[PDB]
Amino acid sequence: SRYSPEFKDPLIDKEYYRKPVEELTEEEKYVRELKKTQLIKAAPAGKTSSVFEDPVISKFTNMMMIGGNKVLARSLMIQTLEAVKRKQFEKYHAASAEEQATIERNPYTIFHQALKNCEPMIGLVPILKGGRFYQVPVPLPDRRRRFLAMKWMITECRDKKHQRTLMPEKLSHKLLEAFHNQGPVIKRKHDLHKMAEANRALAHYRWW
Amino acid sequence: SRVLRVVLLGAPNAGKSTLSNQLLGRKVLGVITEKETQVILLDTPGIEDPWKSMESADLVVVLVDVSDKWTRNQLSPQLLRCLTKYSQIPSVLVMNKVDCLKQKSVLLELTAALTEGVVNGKKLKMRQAFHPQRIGWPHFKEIFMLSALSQEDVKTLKQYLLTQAQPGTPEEICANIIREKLLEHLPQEVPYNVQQKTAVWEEGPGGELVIQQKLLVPKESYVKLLIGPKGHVISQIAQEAGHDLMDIFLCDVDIRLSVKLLK
RNA sequence: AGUAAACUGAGAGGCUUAGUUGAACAGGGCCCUGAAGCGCGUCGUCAAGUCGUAAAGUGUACUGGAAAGUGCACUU
Ligand SMILES: [Mg+2]
Ligand SMILES: [Mg+2]
Repeated sequence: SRYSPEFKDPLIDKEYYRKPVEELTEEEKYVRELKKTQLIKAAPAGKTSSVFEDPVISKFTNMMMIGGNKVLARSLMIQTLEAVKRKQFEKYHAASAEEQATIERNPYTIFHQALKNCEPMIGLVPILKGGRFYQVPVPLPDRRRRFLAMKWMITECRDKKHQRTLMPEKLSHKLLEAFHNQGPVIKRKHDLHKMAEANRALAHYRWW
Repeated sequence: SRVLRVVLLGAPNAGKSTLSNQLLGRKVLGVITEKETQVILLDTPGIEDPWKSMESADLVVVLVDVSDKWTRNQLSPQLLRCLTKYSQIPSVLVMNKVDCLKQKSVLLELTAALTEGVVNGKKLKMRQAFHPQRIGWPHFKEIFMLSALSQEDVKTLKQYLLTQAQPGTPEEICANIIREKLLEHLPQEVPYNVQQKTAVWEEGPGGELVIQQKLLVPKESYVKLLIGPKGHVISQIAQEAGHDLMDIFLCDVDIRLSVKLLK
């Protein structure tokens, strides 16, 4: 790394700095005084103080990236969000007065809930001894399950069975399916939850 | 109302009494009542009593000491016979004293040996490398890995047992506490050869419980071990025993221990 | 981590240099030296190898299911 160990990561949150001195605890006050001394790294291209910033969508865009082509990945992401918005407006305009109160049109709410519906709770970790790798059920950490939801969505949208259907349209359809607890990604979550219940023999190894 | 009769089977020092005490929450047949569920634990001696207990058993808890290198690798033939004659009763394996294991991945292999590679009617397929007297019992419903001494995940076994329920003297206490302290502090056979005699048991002027207990032994070397260097050993015992009594009777207790040779 | 991947230029004539865009993951334990601690441990045989191999005790009495057991008395 070109940065020394001294350099610390920056904090881009904009409302943190405006917190009044009165609300500061002695511990938070000490941390604020300590950051005064430290060297801080330059903020990387990416996250900003903008109010439309969304870390989850940024990570999804980075996971769709191929060959460092960030312009194309962000273009695909915004096309997907626009497509979800337009499809929900289409469904809302054709819906009855009493079905309009339950149609979500915010594409960000749909994206977040769709990814949340695809997160697994349990997974399997192989462990090595005796020459035989042993598959033990494990409760997945929050980071791991958030990553797996995104990876499953992107792999599902990269399947070659979707011939000439463009990625924004495939991804919007998959997101709207997962928003309603349907589709192949929810089934992939279920098939891991069942294949972890089929192997509860080694269910109590707590030291993966 | 749901009821479950559970019998503990295993080797002598597999910790059956310890696990029963932990489930009860008190160091004591035992009864655990929670909401609408009643679990009757039957502690059996290590291997007539175990079989008679099986005659009224709804579930069997087979404890195996993983720290014991000699017996951890197999179930004893008598235990296998017991399970075979009562195969109809559900059985659950409990690997006790996991805290004592240096390399705990060993547990995995042990499971395959103790369960014969089958648990709850499902085979335990495991990635297979680059390409007669029974040793285990393949009809275990579930496997637990716990340490009764540290209460590590005894709660999980308790909750499991609750789930499988189907619809349907003070002088003696003080003697037991003193015996426990003697066992903890004294070496080899000495604590087994100490006879106790209550000398005084009354209420003092301040409401305290005045206890004078006499520790009788057959040999002078046992007296020396009991008193210890400068009277330390015996003294320690008394205080700890007294402290335990502080919690049992909920009062002030003046306990004095005196050692005499059996004439 | 300006790492992987993708894309350009310059050279000496498969090898040397200059750039652009730019990710994902980042948790458990060891082998081995490092830092110390405790314990243990202090082999036998037929004629020597041109041989083989890695509660506990002391007495005494009886012992016909004796690779030692039991009984009585003592010691720590
Ligand atoms: Mg005899
Ligand atoms: Mg003798």
